[PDB]
Amino acid sequence: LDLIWLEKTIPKSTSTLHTNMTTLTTNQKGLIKLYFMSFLINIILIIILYSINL
Amino acid sequence: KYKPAPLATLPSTLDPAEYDVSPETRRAQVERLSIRARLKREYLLQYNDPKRVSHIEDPALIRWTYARSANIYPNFRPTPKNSLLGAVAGFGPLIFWYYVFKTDRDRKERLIQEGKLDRKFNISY
Amino acid sequence: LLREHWVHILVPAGFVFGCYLDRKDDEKLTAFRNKSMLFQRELRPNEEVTWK
Amino acid sequence: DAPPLTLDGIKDRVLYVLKLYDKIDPEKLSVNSHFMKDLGLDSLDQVEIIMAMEDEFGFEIPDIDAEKLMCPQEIVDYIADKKDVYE
Amino acid sequence: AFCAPPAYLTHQQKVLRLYKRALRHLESWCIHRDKYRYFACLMRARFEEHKNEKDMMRATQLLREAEEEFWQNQHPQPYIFPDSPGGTSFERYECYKVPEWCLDYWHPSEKAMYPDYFSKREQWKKLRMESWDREVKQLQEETSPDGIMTEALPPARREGDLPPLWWHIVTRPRERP
Amino acid sequence: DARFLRLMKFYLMLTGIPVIIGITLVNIFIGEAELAEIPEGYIPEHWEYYKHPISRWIARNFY
Amino acid sequence: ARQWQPDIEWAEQFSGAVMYPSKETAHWKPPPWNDVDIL
Amino acid sequence: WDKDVYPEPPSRTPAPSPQTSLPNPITYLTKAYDLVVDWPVTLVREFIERQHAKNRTYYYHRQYRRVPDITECKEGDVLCIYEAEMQWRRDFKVDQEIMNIIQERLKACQQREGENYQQNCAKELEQFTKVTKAYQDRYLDLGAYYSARKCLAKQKQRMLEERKAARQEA
Amino acid sequence: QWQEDPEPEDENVYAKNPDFHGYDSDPVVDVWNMRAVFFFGFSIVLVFGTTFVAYVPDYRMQEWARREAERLVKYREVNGLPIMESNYFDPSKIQLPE
Amino acid sequence: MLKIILPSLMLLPLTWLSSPKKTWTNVTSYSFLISLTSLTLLWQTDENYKNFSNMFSSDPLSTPLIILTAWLLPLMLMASQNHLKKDNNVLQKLYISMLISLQILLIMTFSATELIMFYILFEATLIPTLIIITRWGNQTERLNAGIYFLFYTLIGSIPLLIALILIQNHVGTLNLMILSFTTHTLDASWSNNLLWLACMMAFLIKMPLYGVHLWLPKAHVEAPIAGSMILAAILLKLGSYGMIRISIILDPLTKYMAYPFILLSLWGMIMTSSICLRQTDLKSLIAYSSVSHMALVIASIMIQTPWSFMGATMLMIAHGLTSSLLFCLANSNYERIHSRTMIMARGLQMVFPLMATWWLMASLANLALPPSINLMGELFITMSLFSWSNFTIILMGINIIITGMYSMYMIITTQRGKLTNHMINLQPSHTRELTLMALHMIPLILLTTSPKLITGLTM
Ligand SMILES: CCCCCCCCCCCCCCCCCC(=O)OC[C@H](COP(=O)(O)OCCN)OC(=O)CCCCCCCCCCCCCCCCC
Repeated sequence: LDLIWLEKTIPKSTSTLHTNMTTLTTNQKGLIKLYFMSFLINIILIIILYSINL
Repeated sequence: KYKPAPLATLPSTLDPAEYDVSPETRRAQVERLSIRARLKREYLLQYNDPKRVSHIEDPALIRWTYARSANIYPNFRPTPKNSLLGAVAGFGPLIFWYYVFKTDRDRKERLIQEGKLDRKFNISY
Repeated sequence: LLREHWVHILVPAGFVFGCYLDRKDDEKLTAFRNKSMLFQRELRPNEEVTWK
Repeated sequence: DAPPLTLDGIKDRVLYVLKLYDKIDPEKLSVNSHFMKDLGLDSLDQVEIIMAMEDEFGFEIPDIDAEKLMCPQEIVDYIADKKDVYE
Repeated sequence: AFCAPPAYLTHQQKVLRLYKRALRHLESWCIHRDKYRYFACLMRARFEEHKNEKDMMRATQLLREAEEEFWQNQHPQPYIFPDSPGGTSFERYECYKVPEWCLDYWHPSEKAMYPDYFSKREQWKKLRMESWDREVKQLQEETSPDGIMTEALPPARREGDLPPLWWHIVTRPRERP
Repeated sequence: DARFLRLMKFYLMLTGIPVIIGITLVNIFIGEAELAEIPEGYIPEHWEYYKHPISRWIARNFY
Repeated sequence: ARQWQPDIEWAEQFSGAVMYPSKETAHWKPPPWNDVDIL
Repeated sequence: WDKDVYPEPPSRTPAPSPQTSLPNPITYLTKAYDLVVDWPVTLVREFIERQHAKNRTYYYHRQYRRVPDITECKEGDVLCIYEAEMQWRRDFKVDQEIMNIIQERLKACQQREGENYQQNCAKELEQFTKVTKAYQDRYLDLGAYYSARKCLAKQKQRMLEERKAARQEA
Repeated sequence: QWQEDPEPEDENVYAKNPDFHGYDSDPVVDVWNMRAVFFFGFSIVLVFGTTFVAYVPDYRMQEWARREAERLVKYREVNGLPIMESNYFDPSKIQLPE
Repeated sequence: MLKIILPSLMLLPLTWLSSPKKTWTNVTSYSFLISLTSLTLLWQTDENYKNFSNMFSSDPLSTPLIILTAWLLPLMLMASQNHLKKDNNVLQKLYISMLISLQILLIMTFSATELIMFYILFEATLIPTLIIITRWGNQTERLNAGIYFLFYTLIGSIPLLIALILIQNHVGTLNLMILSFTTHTLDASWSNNLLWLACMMAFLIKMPLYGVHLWLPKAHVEAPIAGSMILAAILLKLGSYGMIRISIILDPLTKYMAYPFILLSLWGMIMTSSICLRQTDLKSLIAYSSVSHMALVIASIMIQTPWSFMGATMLMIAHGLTSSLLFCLANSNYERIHSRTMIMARGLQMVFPLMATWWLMASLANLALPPSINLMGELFITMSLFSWSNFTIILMGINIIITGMYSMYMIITTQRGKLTNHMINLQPSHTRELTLMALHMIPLILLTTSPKLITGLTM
């Protein structure tokens, strides 16, 4: 319960949750086309966020 | 017949393997002294040394502490018999006593509310 | 005498400053000087402040 | 309380006891005289000798250190060395 | 405690070390000396017979049934001497056996008294450093060809040399401090 | 482990005895006060409400 | 005593164009120190 | 001590009635204690008190004027309520040393009346409940953050009961 | 392997300065760093401090309350009032929800 | 209270301006006197607490600590004169100043009227501590330990920041005086049930609770002796002081929102006490001893009965002094031995006769021997806990038996048995080592004579 279970649950898990989240968000091609379309997606969603909450 | 238990183990005598003289056994039994003799002539050749101030290290003890407090989580793999047993130990009693203390505290409160608990000469808390 | 004893006077001086600053806190928080209920008395003869 | 032993009082007792063992002749016991090659005693009689000494001097001569108390003298320095008698 | 442990035990030393435990565990049940000196010369008889068995197999079958006869016919509270491991005075006086390398941190005042004591102590420390080289070299030049290696250490073998590794068998805190 | 005590048992005993001489001589010659009635308008000062003299010396001079 | 100052290996990790190297990200290599490339 | 705040019963002692020729080993000793232990001390003590009476000084007992109690104190007015939580926290102690005295006065009345404590000492224990049933009714449920507002509520939760029960009896 | 220093041994400060007090290597600083620490440490904090703390008068009013009780118990008992009445805030002051 | 503080600040100028050779004595001698000025706050002589000025106050709960915080700076600077005597003359003056700022900050935190003043100063103390642990930490793992000490406290801290700004909007001022004399009664909603957890959790984290205490064993292990003394004696108690002043508000919820923690702490007390029973690192065992004896405190600051609170105040001051004493003597063995292992170094009394007497008295303080404030403390928390539920004695009864066992085991396998054959010969005891101890225990003996001063706000 000390060491592994109380270190894998609270202290270590929070370590992993983030580590993994940075790995996906920061693995970027660096190509402009990809990045830009993401700008496209954003414009679309924000257009909607206004639209539906008109 | 003496019956060794995990405690009260089988004595040296009364132990069959002691009565084993197969070539191999007398080859290990003489090989193991060597390891010990070797290690023995590596302590005394470092403890009986004049001109020494540094700390004889006993690395066999350093391999023990590292194995016991800093080589544990690098060798943890969550299986069953480990997480079931790793939850019964942390939450089991912690939930047991809650229904031990809630039931008592609730019994007490009811009785106080209904007017039965004497609380006599109790002027402190 | 300031030759390595001007060092030794640094902290002692901090105490003095401390008390001063502290006794200039009282001077500020002096409303209810003597207007408190439990301790309101007529200034006895020759006393212009109950507590200074 | 009692007086400390000596390298000649730990030798007169060791010869004393042995001179009282019937098998060991009391006139051919000499301190440099081996128990098994010179006096004649067997292996089982070494255990019995040592044990007498362990009971004359009140301490236990460990097994491994006592599989060799052959000479009737080794017994006299080993006992003394174990009891710190520098004479 | 002095000599080194042999690797494996022979048949003999196992038999002859029962003759000790046995006879010594017969003097707990039989306390009075006479009863003992009787019930014991009868013990030797048991060991005396079956002495010349040449059939090893048999011999190791008398030994293995002797040590089980013994285990079940032993005394729970035998007579173990006062100063031996498991005894009543074992390691009692060890609270007074300081390890002698501690007189080296004494204040020059303390060592001021007790003057001749330290004059002889400084001689012995000169002996120790004066031979470490010839010793370790001996210990090594005489390392028998790699193979079986026992904890037995060599004697001197030359004048002036001191038995290799002798600083802690000599200079050992006195038993009764 | 002995030089320490001659120094600890000393510098306690250095300032300790002049205190003990002080508590004893004050408590002997000067003495604790006896309780009394506030005399119709005395309005006693802060120091007047404490028994032991040096315990009201500190009060009069510093608090 | 030598409070453990970091050795070369502790230092090594901080090299590489990404601290926590991913599956494909690790394949990358640190940017040129001069800020000029060989291509 | 005020013979009246710490009472103490009058003493009744059986008179000496020796019926043995032997000499009491106590009377002789006392005759000594009185000379070699008491007289010497007695002499010193007096000399103490005359040293005291020369510069005799006095110390009074602060008397605290009574300020308005929380029961009457504006809500939110931290000034008035502060002066009124102290007036109570003060009486939380004066009402506590009183209970210290009944703890004590009793203890003595069961050492002074052994084997009769069951009976002779019931003047107090009747009081130790007349005082404990009150201390329990004004200061007990409260947390460690005892405040006059909470005694005001501990009471007033029950003043309903001495008014709901009463009305209920009808 | 990289260049780095060989392990520094810890000196037996008790070999020189056999009067080492544990504060500093050179002897005079040591003496003057214990002559001022035992003094300011023990001689005028544990002694003058305990003297002052012992003489704090009637700390937290508990010397005052053992008298105020005595005159209240003196006054309440002689006048026949209950020694600790059972309601403190008078019932008259309270305006219970009607 | 600016004499306990301004003169303190001036210590920093003295550590820097002073000669490299004389820097140590000027600083230690002066803060001993700084402690003497601190003793003036003890002059209460009346119920009304002492509001020195708008921002600075000292009530019975803070006063017993401010004096301890001022007292340990001298001692901390005396226990770290050895290690840190191998530095470059500017690393020292940094360490000395770091220690000085801790009590400047800690003195103010314990003497602060506004709860957010507590928060800003509360969470600032991490900066000085993390530097002491990480910069001078001997082991390879202090970078890790520092991370654990910063994140566990920080993740707890931001919820408290939101909660205190929240109450300021709900009530209109975070002034502990007013908040006390004003009606702040939570309404047992689901949200309030969260507020309560927000305020208590940050305090519960640095007061190691069974669930989040892994930071303390790791931190004290590699921390230098001065950092380990500060963490055990003053740093952990910051969490307790906070729980006493913050639960004045959130008055109704803790009646039923405490069960979770209370049970976590009492079961935690048993398991933390027990793992002390087989832990090879001595500093490790003292740290878990600290977790268990602090688990008792969170179980008295939550039952909230007058006796609990001052049981808590008694134990916190007492255990603070005892723990340091244990951490200080552990260091003296560590410096000569050069290893934290408990199994090595057996028989020391044979070679260090007095340190062993200090070891014995420290252990008897560690376990509850009766003419000690340590026992009075536990006896009181034990009583109230019993009042909460008579069954509590079972769990607070397995802890007493275990606490006796590990406390004596530290004495039995470190200071008795046959001497270790020939570790690097153990140089005799310095007078500093022994005083640093004497300075810890002589106050423990003096406080036990008159326990009233450290009894808390409740009594
Ligand atoms: C070692 C010393 C042991 C001493 C035991 C003393 C027992 C006293 C008598 C207890 C039983 C009669 C009590 C009568 C008055 C109290 C009545 C009451 O209100 O108790 C209710 C309580 C209910 O508890 P529970 O079973 O959880 O009910 C859940 C319902 N859904 O009912 C209970 O209280 C059930 C539990 C009774 C016993 C308490 C638990 C004792 C466990 C000891 C474990 C020791 C080791 C602990 C772990 C650390 C070491 C491994």
